[PDB]
Amino acid sequence: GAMDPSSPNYDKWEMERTDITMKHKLGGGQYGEVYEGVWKKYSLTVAVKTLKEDMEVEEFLKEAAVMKEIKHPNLVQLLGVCTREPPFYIITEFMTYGNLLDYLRECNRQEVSAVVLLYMATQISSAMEYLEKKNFIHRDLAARNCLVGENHLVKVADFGLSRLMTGDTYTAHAGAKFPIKWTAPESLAYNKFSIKSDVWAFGVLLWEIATYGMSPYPGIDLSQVYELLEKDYRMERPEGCPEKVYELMRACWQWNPSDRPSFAEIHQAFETMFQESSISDEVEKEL
Ligand SMILES: Cc1ccc(NC(=O)c2ccc(CN3CCN(C)CC3)cc2)cc1Nc1nccc(-c2cccnc2)n1
Ligand SMILES: O=C(Nc1ccc(OC(F)(F)F)cc1)c1cnc(N2CC[C@@H](O)C2)c(-c2cncnc2)c1
Ligand SMILES: [Cl-]
Repeated sequence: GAMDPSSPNYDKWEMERTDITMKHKLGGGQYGEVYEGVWKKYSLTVAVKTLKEDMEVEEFLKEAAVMKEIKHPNLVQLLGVCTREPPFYIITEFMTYGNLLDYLRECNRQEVSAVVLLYMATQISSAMEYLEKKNFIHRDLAARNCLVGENHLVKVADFGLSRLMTGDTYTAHAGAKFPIKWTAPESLAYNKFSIKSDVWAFGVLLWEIATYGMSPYPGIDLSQVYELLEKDYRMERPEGCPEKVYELMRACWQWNPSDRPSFAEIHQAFETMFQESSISDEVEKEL
């Protein structure tokens, strides 16, 4: 019996399907085959990713394998899998306040002050410093791919949104759907993805936080983004953004990937930046 520790077929991550009470599809279908679920014995709400009827079985099992290798307070936590027989499940913890992009756009601003936005950026930088140390690449870092929990807890996730999301967030490029405005120039021009191209996307994500979720490069056509960046254009400093924070965005957006800071340096910069000074005072001064 594969479920017993004695079994040489035992996998600690394999869970009993009957332990999960499957409820409705999450967020009106914005996540594809992801369902709200209840883990019986723990009376815990969970998020359950499944596969839609009938080659993507290998991508799904690869995601399950990657998730078993990663553990960080700011990375969505794997709780278990149902991969012995179809339908295949990936179970994670449910995050009360849902995705960060909608959260930023809908939040009460007296609550989600400059101090809270700084904490959210710092948490994301810690999750990314861990992925950098473990030699992983995210590939689609953005606010739409982060979740918000209790007490402004932020977790980085990866919802595989490219072929699910409606609108112009992701558009056709190199035979796939790219989020052009978050994509490092070497990723668009030379198909080069690395931790440094995640650094570039982090700079865009920082700008989303700094604007309460505004869409980047507003009013600029997607056909013009590469050319503008290649000619040294960069998004202007958001209104009220502290200069030290914008300096960090600009460092993320160096044309040469090798010139961008590592996530360890970005994380260290957030800790040091306001160790003595108040971000609240810097924002008030800027405004
Ligand atoms: C149910 C599930 C299944 C799998 C995943 N997976 C991930 O979030 C993830 C995170 C990091 C990696 C690391 N990886 C490194 C390699 N590169 C190329 C890709 C990323 C992989 C998968 C999340 C979830 N969780 C999830 N999914 C969709 C929506 C929600 C959700 C929505 C609202 C409230 N609470 C939770 N929660
Ligand atoms: O706090 C703010 N900015 C901030 C930036 C970085 C930062 O560091 C972190 F690391 F990124 F988190 C922390 C805070 C802030 C305050 N007031 C705003 N106001 C817009 C005009 C009035 O309404 C006040 C805006 C604004 C709103 N919409 C679009 N752009 C900017 C933003
Ligand atoms: Cl990887």
